[PDB]
Amino acid sequence: MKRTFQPSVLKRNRSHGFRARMATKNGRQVLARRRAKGRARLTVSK
Amino acid sequence: AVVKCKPTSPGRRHVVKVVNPELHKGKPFAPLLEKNSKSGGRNNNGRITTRHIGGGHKQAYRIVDFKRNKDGIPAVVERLEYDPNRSANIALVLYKDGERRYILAPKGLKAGDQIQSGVDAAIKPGNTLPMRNIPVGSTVHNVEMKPGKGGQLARSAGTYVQIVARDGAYVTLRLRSGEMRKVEADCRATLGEVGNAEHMLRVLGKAGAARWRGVRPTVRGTAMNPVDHPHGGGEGRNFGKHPVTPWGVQTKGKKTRSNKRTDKFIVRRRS
Amino acid sequence: MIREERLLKVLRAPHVSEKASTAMEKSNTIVLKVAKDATKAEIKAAVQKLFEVEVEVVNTLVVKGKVKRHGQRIGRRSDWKKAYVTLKEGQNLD
RNA sequence: GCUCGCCGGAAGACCAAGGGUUCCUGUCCAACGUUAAUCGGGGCAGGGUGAGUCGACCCCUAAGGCGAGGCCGAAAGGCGUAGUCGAUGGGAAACAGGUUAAUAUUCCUGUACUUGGUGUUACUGCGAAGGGGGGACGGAGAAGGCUAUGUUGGCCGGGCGACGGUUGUCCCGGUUUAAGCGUGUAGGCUGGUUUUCCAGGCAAAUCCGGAAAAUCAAGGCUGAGGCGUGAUGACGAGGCACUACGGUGCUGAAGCAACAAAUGCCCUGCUUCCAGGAAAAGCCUCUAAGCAUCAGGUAACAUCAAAUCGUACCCCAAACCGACACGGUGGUCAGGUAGAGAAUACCAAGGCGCUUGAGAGAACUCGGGUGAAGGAACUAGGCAAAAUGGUGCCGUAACUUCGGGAGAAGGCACGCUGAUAUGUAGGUGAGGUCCCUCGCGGAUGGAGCUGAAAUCAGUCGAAGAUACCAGCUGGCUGCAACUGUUUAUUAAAAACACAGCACUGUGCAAACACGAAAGUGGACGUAUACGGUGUGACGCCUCCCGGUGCCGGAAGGUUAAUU
RNA sequence: AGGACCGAACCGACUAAUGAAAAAUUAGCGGAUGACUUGUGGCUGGGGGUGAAAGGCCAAUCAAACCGGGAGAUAGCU
Repeated sequence: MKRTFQPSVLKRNRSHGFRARMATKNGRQVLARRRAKGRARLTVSK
Repeated sequence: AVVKCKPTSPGRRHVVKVVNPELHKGKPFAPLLEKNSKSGGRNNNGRITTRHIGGGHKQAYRIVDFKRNKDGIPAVVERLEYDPNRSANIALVLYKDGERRYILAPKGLKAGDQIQSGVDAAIKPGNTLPMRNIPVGSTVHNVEMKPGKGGQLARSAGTYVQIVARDGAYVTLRLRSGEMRKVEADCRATLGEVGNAEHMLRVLGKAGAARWRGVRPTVRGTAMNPVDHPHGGGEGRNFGKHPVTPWGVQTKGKKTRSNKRTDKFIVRRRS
Repeated sequence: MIREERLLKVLRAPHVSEKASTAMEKSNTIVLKVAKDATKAEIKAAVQKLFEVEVEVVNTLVVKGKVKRHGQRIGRRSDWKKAYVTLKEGQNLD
């Protein structure tokens, strides 16, 4: 059965990666929040 | 000519082709072509703005000349061509100076026919001249509304406009709708009827044909649930409401012209 | 023209292994560990100056670091660049 | 190790995606592995991924994204021009063999190619953000020419049979060889060459386009395959020396022909159809500003250059997505016998026996087999099973929109052997002989090779479409015309859609829709068009305006802000 | 020629019996040149999308997704 997650690296990056996040204000905010939290992996970026 | 297809399958039974042999069997004039990608009836916001558009065959855009400005140079008609972008047929013409253009093919036109734009040009089919120069009572097509703009009225397969009157700086056109309309007399117009007049006799004959013409299916409001359309819901087949668009506006009869800027030009509305 | 200083920095070590040995013996090709940033030309230059030996050609590759586990904690070894440097016929290297 | 069994259009081989060391070696067996484990995709250590020509990067663009100014918006921000990004598409170049425990079009061996500089001598119009060409394109169909590949014969090497026969019309194996360079064929496209002029191609153009005129019927472009060379080489069945029983080193015969033949190539072709079928660069060409006897261009030749990143391994799976060593997952390769076939059966190459076994042979459950007599009596319902099942030929009703219905129904023939005919009809096609504008040419010729289908005669069996494979049929009737679509995971239908029909709106800055707006879709469309609504092929058809809507009217009554 | 026919791949899911499986199995079944199917990338966003329309689908979630916040909502009820 075709399950929901069907990985594709480029797609992932474009969607969720650092640059995408940077591009918008909300993305930036998210990043900031993550930083505040103390996340080790700030984004999906490898 | 129209051709009723033999019923060798259902979905072919009710098909009627409109088969013109005089069209060019060949690749079109490639310099006048350009790309034309499909919308899916969706705007820059990405939302569907006009339902039921989608798919259909890839099509190039033939760059048709509706402005028709080669004044004084006589052109000769090379060939008639199928245009997928319109109900009419187009005609590749060749000016004496070596330029080619596509034009709407008018009714009588065929390969070898000479045509001409300009004030001086002969009042014959396919020739183009300002409506002050065109005799009253004549049938014209590809009619400009603003001088210099390009033909906007009567472009469709078997349309034409009657010049009913010329009163000073304006002329009154009897448009195909039945609307009588004032138009500046310096606006250009092509003599005769536009070509492909048996276009309306064609019958698609199956669902697939429609699809091929980029038309997705249309669901009836009454078949929906109330959350979707004003007509929706009802156990079994109900419909106890005045017909309306998907956005609640009356559909059987309610007029929607709001343009107060061009009310002056409309001599009489259609009926 | 590569700088002397740069050249010195380029070459990290000789690589000892069976394959390397074989290369040395049969094909006259030495297997070096080099700086990850070191391009082929640079490497060649280094070889020529620092080992005093004519170079035919340099093939490079990047070796990826193995992931290991020291007790409970996971940790990755570093990536590093390997270079097969083929010396010209008759060139004997100390 | 020897048997046995299973897959073989895969359960084999090679990739993409995704994973990220799972690869190979040594070593260890606590845990992990549904049991044991000496084994492992487990633990620990070490090793392993080699590129000018494969892929990325790179040049070019599609959908789309971002977007200087800009337009718009309380703010945030939205849209968008110039531009700049974006492959899933376009763009230079490598093949064969050998090798590692583990990499290879990457190493080695041989033999190649490419496009850049730099320098040269030789020549002499070069030059783009511009012009033109080209790139550059659909579906279906039909062949014909080919090859991959296979079969048989020849050849070469080996064999003479654990049991009757087996020196022959006998048995086993092999019989392979690239890119490149040269040739330019089957075949496809197009008339060429020169001269003159011209409101066209944002300017110019010797280019393209258009007009004339002259003169020659062959000119050019394209093109699989073959042939030659590449190759006195490589590979080569197996023999022979050493042996850490893993292998290593030497050696090496023949290496042809015919027939059959793709869904691959010629073919981005041809024929045809309507639903009318990307873009931009590379590439070719034309000039402008310019420079002017300099640069730049093409000419060969020399030299230098091609960086960087990926390359292990899994990849229909125990390594990816499914919590698991548990269904899903795009591309490429496609042997034999039978067969229409990529179906099916048995096999090859290759890969596996699915990580608990051992007994026993109760009830009951699951999955199968057979069944006296009866044959739907079962049951809500013939549910399920049983049956039908192939090719050829004969034959086939109502009704019909004249196409259908129809594979209607129903029947007959079917193996093997011999003969017709030591193998026919056909297919292919070598020598020889003749012609010739000389070649991959044309004629004639028929050797050899291949080879159905039929008829007649015999013959075996209970049974010849013998297995696997492979329609059940007919009669009346509701609904929906039809092919389609639908409740991912209890509903596939009579529901939705549909061609068709009708009403209605909409004159273009269209109606309408998404947007505080700018704008965008509608549409680069223009009433034979577009939107909405209902109805739903085809046939025969299809009173009430009092109520509620809509349309038109505006005499009077009533009536807002305002005053 | 064909939204033509029979039929593998491929796409589906009508009948049947039966956790390996949070929808599968085996045996049959429908479509199979098209209103087909499929890879890669793109776009549409929550009273919003998309919908051959079932209130279907929008990450095992849908008559209004998920995450965080208002928030210790309120609970004459248990």
